[PDB]
Amino acid sequence: AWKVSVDQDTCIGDAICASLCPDVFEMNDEGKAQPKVEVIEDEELYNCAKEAMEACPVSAITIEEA
Amino acid sequence: AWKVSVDQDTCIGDAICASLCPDVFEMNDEGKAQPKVEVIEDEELYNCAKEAMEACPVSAITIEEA
Ligand code: F3S
Ligand code: F3S
Repeated sequence: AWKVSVDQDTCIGDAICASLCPDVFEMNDEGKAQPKVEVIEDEELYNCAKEAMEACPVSAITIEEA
Repeated sequence: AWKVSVDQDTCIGDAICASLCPDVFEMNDEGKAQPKVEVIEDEELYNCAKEAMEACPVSAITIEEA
C-alpha cells in the first residue's frame, strides 16, 4: 500500500495535482492540496498520484510504500 | 529518488534486510537495522531495498519516493 503526503509549507496551490488526480487530491481552506484518502492500493490511483508528484512545480508531493 | 526508513521501535534485528541488501542496510549498536545511504537513485539498489521491505517479518521498513 502507498500513502501520499503534501508538504503544506512547500505547496503553492498550483492545483495541477487535483487536476490530474481529483480522486486523490483536494484543496483545503489554506488553498493548499491534501490527500483525500489515507491509503492507496488501487494501481490506477497510484499511477495518477505518481503523475501528480512528477508534475508539481514546487515538489510538494511525496509517496511512501510499505 | 527514494529514501529508506527502518522504524527502530518495530525492528527486532531479524537482519534479512542486511542479508538481501548489505549496500543499503547495516546493523546499529542497538541491534537494529538502519539505512547506510540517505538516498537511492540506482535501480538495482532500489530493487533490493524493495525486496528487503517485502521480506521483513515485522514490517519495519518503508520507502519514500519524491
Ligand atoms: S503546488 Fe500544491 S496544489 Fe498540488 S500541484 Fe503542487 S501539491
Ligand atoms: S526486523 Fe529489522 S533487521 Fe531488517 S529484516 Fe526487519 S528491518
